[PDB]
Amino acid sequence: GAMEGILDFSNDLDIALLDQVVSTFYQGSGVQQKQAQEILTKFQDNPDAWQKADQILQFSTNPQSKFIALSILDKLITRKWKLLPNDHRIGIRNFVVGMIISMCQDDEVFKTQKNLINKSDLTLVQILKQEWPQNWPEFIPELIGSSSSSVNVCENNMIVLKLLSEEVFDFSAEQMTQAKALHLKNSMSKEFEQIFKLCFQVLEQGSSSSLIVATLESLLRYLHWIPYRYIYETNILELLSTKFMTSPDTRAITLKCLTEVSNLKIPQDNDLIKRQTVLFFQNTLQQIATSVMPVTADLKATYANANGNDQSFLQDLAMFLTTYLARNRALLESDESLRELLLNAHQYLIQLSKIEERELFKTTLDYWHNLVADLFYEPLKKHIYEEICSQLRLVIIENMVRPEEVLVVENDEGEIVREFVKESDTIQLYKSEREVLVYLTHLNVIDTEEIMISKLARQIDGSEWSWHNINTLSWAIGSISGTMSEDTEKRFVVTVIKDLLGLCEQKRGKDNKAVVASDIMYVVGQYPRFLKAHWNFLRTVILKLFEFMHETHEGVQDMACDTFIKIVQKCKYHFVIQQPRESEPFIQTIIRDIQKTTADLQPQQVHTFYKACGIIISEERSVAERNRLLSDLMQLPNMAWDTIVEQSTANPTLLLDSETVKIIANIIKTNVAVCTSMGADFYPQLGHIYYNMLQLYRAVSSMISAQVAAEGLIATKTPKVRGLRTIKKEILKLVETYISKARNLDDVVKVLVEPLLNAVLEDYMNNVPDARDAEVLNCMTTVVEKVGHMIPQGVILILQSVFECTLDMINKDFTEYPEHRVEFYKLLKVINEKSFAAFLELPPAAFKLFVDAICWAFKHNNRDVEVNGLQIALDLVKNIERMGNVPFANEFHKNYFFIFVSETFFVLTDSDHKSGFSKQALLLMKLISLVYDNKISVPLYQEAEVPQGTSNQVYLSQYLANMLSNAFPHLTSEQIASFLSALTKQCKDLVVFKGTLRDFLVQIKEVGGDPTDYLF
Amino acid sequence: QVQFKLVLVGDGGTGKTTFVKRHLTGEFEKKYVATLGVEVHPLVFHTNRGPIKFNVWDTAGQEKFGGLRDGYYIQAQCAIIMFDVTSRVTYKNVPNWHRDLVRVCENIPIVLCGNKVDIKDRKVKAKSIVFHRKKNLQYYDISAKSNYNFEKPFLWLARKLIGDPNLEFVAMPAAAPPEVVMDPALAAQYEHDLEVAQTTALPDEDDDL
Amino acid sequence: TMEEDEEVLYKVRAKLFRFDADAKEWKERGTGDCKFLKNKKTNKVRILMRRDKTLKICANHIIAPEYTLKPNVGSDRSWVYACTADIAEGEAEAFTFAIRFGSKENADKFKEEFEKAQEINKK
Ligand SMILES: Nc1nc2c(ncn2[C@@H]2O[C@H](COP(=O)(O)OP(=O)(O)OP(=O)(O)O)[C@@H](O)[C@H]2O)c(=O)[nH]1
Ligand SMILES: [Cl-]
Ligand SMILES: [Cl-]
Ligand SMILES: [Cl-]
Ligand SMILES: [Cl-]
Ligand SMILES: [Mg+2]
Ligand SMILES: [Mg+2]
Repeated sequence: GAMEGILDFSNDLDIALLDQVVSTFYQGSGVQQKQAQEILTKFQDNPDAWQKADQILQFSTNPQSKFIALSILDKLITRKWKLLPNDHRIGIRNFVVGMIISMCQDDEVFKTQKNLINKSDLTLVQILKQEWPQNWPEFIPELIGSSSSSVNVCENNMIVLKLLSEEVFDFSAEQMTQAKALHLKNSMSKEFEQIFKLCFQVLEQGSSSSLIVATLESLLRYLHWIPYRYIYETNILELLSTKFMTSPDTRAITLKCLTEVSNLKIPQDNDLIKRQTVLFFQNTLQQIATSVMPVTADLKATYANANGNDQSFLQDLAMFLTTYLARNRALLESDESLRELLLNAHQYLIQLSKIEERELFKTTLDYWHNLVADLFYEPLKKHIYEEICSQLRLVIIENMVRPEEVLVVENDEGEIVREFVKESDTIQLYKSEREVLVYLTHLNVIDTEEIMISKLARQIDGSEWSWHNINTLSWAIGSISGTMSEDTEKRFVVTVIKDLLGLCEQKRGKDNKAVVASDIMYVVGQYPRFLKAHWNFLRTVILKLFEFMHETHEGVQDMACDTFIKIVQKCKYHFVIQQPRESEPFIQTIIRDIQKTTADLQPQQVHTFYKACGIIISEERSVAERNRLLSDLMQLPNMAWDTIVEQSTANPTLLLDSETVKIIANIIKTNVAVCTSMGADFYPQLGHIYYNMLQLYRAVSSMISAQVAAEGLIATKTPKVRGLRTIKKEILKLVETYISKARNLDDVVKVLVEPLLNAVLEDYMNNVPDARDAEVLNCMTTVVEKVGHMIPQGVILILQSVFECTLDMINKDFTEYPEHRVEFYKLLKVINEKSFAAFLELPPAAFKLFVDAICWAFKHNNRDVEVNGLQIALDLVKNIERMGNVPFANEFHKNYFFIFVSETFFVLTDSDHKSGFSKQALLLMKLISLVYDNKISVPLYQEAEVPQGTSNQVYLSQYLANMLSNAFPHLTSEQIASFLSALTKQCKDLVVFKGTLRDFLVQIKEVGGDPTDYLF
Repeated sequence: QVQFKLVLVGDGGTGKTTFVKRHLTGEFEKKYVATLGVEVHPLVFHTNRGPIKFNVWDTAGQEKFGGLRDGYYIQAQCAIIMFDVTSRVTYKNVPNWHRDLVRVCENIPIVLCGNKVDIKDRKVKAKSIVFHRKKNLQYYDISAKSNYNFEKPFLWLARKLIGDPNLEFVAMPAAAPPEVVMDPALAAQYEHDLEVAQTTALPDEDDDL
Repeated sequence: TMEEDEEVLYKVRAKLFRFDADAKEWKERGTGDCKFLKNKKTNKVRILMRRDKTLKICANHIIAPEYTLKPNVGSDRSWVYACTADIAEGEAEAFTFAIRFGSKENADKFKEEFEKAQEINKK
C-alpha cells in the first residue's frame, strides 16, 4: 500500500505519510490498523531510523509520531550510544533539551501534550544515565536556575528529577552494573542539597497548584533514599501533615509521602525526633477528622458508593495508619495525653476493616495480626485496646470466609451446590482470620464466647437466620478450637452441636439441610480433643456422618467422608479398642455394615471411606489383629476381585466388557486408597493379589496393543482403551504407594521387584509412544529411590528399557509428551544420585545421549524439567570428581567439560531462562572451580593446539574469551578479559560471582560498557 | 455505544492471549504462540447499563517481540497487568510493567492479575502478592483454564469506567433463530468434515465437564 | 433476554465445542446450562446455551428434524452434529458442534430429549 513508503529510506521520509500510518494505527481499526502496525514496527526497528527523529519532531503534526520518534532515540541512547561520534551525541542532547524547553514555553502545548513531554523527559534521563555528571557537570545547577524563570519549566524539572531518582534508586538494580548504579547514586547524593532546597521553596511558596503536586510526587521518590535530616530538621513535616492535607488534590500524594516517612531510618534514642514523629501523625489525624470524615463515619458505605477518588483515598489511609502504627504505636501507649490519638487511629482502622473489599481487608487484617500478637506477648498493653479488640472480634466473626473443608457453596442463582474449584485465595484469607481470631480469643475468652453464643441464639429463634450468618458463625466457632479450657470447651461444644442439630431437624428443604450439615461437619471436625474424651458424642457424630452419606446432595456426602477421615486421623485409638458398654471395637461394627452405609456413595467416595477405615486399622499394632482387620475390610474388594480373575484367566477375552473394566479399576483404587493410609502395614493384602494383579497387567497390555494394531493410534483416545490404561496406572500407583512407605525392603527386592520389572519394562519399551504410560517412569523412580542401592543390575535394566526410547519421544520439541518429559528427568535424577554406577555401564554412545539429555533439560522453560536438568548436571559433576584420577573421569572432562561450560553460558545469557539463573550460576561456578583447584588431572585441550606446559587455567580463559568474542562480537576484548578475570577470582563466592554475571548481562545489551565495572 | 481502550501487559507466557481468546471465542488455547508487538481485539459485554465495548490491546511480553512497547499505551483508558503464579520472575517484573505503563497513562483504572492459579504447584503464594496495595491496583487470582475469577477484571473496570458501582453483567437477549434447508452441493464438503470431526477426539476427556 | 414467551422442556449442564476444520481441532465455545426452549406461539424448540458468569450466548439454533446425533470416537458422554444455522455470534452460520456432559446418563438423556424436540418441530 501507499503506507509502505516510509520503510524505503532511499527517499526523503514523507512526514504526512508517517502521520497517516500512525493515525491509521491508533485511531483506525481492523486490517488497516494491523497493516499500519507492522509498518511502524519495521520503521521503528530500522537501525538508522534515529537519524530521521530530528526531522519528525520538527515538522510532524502528530503527537504520537513524535512519541515514536523518541522511542527510536530511546533505544539508540540505551544501547548503541557510545559508538556514535560525539558530533551526533551532543547534537541529540541539544535538540532533546531544546524540544523540552520549547514545549514548556508554549502553554497550550504544555497543557495538551503531557504524554509527549513526559516521554521527552524520560529520554533526557536516558541521556543523563550515560553522560551525567562526567560529561555534563552543569546539569543540576542549570536545571535549578531555569526553574525560577518559568513555572511550566519549574514544574517540568520536578518531573525530570522524579524520573531520574526512579531510574537511579528504584529501578537500577536490574538495568545497570553495580558500579554504574553506585556511581549515579553517589552523584545524586552530592547534589541533593541544591535539589532539596529548590523543592522546599516551591512547597512553602504555593498551596495546591500543579507545580505543588509535581514537587510532592518527586519528594515521594526522594523519601525512598535521602538522609533523615532533610525531613526531621526542616519544617517539611508540618507542611505535609497540615497544609497539604487540607487541599484534596495534594492530599493523595502527601498521604503517600507520610506513609514513606513512617518508614525512614531514624534514631531510637532521641526524644525530639520522637516528638516530631508523634506530631505529624497527630496533625494528619487532626486534618482527616475535620476536613475529610469523622471517626464515626461509615467507610463501608463511602467505599461502596465510589464517589470521585474515595476508594483510592481510603486505601491510602489504610496503608498510612497500618504503616505508621506498626512501627510507632509504642510512642503513643505511655503518654496519657496521646491516648485519644492512639485509639482514634485504631477506630479508623476498625471502620476500614468493615469495607467490603477483600484486598483492602487483607491489608488491615495483617495489621490486626501484628497488633494482637503484640498484645498477647507484650506485658501491660492489652488493656489499652480492650474496646478496639472487642469490636475487632465482631468484625472478624461476621466476615469469616469459607474454609477449605466446606464443600457446599451458594452460587449466583442462590442455591447450594458442590464447589467446582478450590479457591486458594479465600483458603488463605480464612487462615489469616483464624490466626487473628485465635489471638483475640486468648486476650479475652469470655467476650469471644459471649459474642458467639448470643449469635447462635439469634440463629435458632430465626431473628437473623440466613445462610450467610449461620455459615460465618459456624466457621468462626470452628477456627477457635484449642483457645478454650477443656471445661469451657466441653460446655461450649455440647451446646453448639446440640443447637446445630436442632436447626438441621427444624428447617425445610434440601438446601437448608445441606447448609446446616456442612456447618455441623465443620465444627465437629475441628474439635477432636472434645470427641476423644466423650465417646457418647463421638459415636453419635460418626453415626450422623453416616446419615449424611445417604443424602441426595452430593456435596454433603463428600464432606461427610472428608470429615470422617479428619476425625479418624486424630481419634483412631477410640475406634480400635472396645469401649465400656459396647459389644465390639467400633471398627469391626464399621467394617461390618460397610456395604450398607456406602450404598449411595459414588466410587471415589467409597474409596475415601476405605482409606478412613485404613487409618483406624493401622492404630492396632499387634500383627495378628491388624492383619485380619485388614482382611475383613478388604472382603468386598477381594470377593469381587476373586470372581474377576477366575473369569479372566480362564477366558482372556471376557475382560473387554466395559463394565468389567470399571469393576476392576474400582477394586484396584480401593486397594490404592487403603494402602495410602496403612503404608507398610498393607503388605499382607498386596501379596494376596500381587501375582494375579501383574498377570492382569500383562493381559490388559496385550489388549491395548491389539486394539492399536487393529484400529490405529486413535484407539488410545477411545473410552475402552482409556479404561484399560486406567487399570495399568492404578496397578503402578498401588505398587508405587506401597514401595514408598514400605519398611521391609528385602521383601521388596526378593518378592516385588523382579516380577514387576518383567511385567512393565519390556511392555513399555516395545509399545508405540502414544501407548506408553508415563506412570511407569514414576513407578521406577520410587523403586530406585527406596531399593536402588540393593539392585544395581535392575537399575541397569531400567535404564536400558526406558532411557533411549523415551529420550526419543521428548527430544524434538519442548511440548509433546509433557508428563513423560517430567517423569523422565525425575527418574534420571534419582538414578544419578543413588545408582550412578548404572551410567558407567552405559556404552559411550549412550553416555553421550545422557549428556545430551541433560543440556536439553537446561533449555526448557517448564520449570519441573530444568531444575532437575540443572540439578542432574551439578550431581553428575559431583559424581565424576569423587572418582578421582581415573580413566573414565579424565575421558569425561575431555569429552564433556566444555560442552557443559558453554551450554550453561548459553542459557545464562540468552534472556529466555532467567528463572534458573541461580542454579545456572551455581553450576557454572562449580565447573570453573574445578579448573582453578586443579581437580582435572589431564589437559582439556588437544595436543599441538597450545604449548604442552600450559595449564588448564590458561586454556580455559582462552576458550571462554574466544567463545564470548564470537557470541558477543560487540564486546571489546578488554571487556571480555576483565569479566573472565573477575569471574575466575570469585569462583568460591556465589553471591559475588552472581553479581559479576548480572553485570555481564547488563553489558551485552549495550555498546561500550566500562571493563572496570568487574572490579566492584 | 461507547468504547474504551484496554492495554494488557505482562511477561511472556503468562497467559494474556489465552485470557483474551477465552473471552472472545470461549476457547482454551493450549499452545504458546508468542504474540508479535500487539494484536487488537474488540470485546463487548452486556450490562444493566447497556453494552460496554473494550478495544483490547494484547501486547507482547517477550522483549525480542516487544514491537513499539510503551507506544501501545498511548490514550489507554484502563489496563490489565498479568503475571503467572507458577513463575516467580513474572511477579518480580510486575513493577517494571507498571512503571512503563503509568509513565504513559497517569491516572487510569488498572487490574493486577495472577493467572494459572489452577496449577497445583503454585510458586507465588497469595501472601506474597502485595505490590498492588500502594499502587491502588485491583488484584485477582484468575485461571483462564478453569475460568476462576475470569470475568472479574472486566467487571471491575466496567464499574470504574462507567462510574456505577452496581453495574452487573446481564443476559443478552436471544433472537428467535431461523429454519435453513440443507443443500446437497455443499454437503459432501461438510460431511467429510463431519466425519473427520467424529474421528478427532475431544480435548481434556478426564475433565469433570 | 427473550425467554418469557418460552417453556423450558429440558436443562442440563454441558460444555460445547465447535470443530475448526482448518486447524483440525475441537475448540470450546462455552460451558454452562444448555436449555431446550419451546416458543409458546409457534411450538418450535431451540437449543439456547449461555456461558457461566458472562451469560453470553454460545448456542442458539432450532433443533431441526434433519440433525442426527453421532458419537465422538474419544468419548462416551458426548454427541456430534452438523448445525446449519446458529446465531449465537451475529449472522447465521454453519457449524459442526460437539456437546459433552458430566455423565453418560446425561448424554443419553440429552439424546432422547433432543429427538423428542425433533418430533415437536415436525408437527
Ligand atoms: N494451566 C494453565 N495454563 C495456562 C493458563 N493460561 C494460559 N495458560 C497457558 O500458558 C501459555 C500462555 O500463552 P499465551 O497466552 O500466548 O501467553 P502470552 O502471555 O500471551 O505470551 P506473549 O504473547 O508472549 O506475551 C499457553 O500455553 C496457555 O495455554 C492457565 O490459567 N492455566
Ligand atoms: Cl502522545
Ligand atoms: Cl538540611
Ligand atoms: Cl486417638
Ligand atoms: Cl579492548
Ligand atoms: Mg500474547
Ligand atoms: Mg423464523
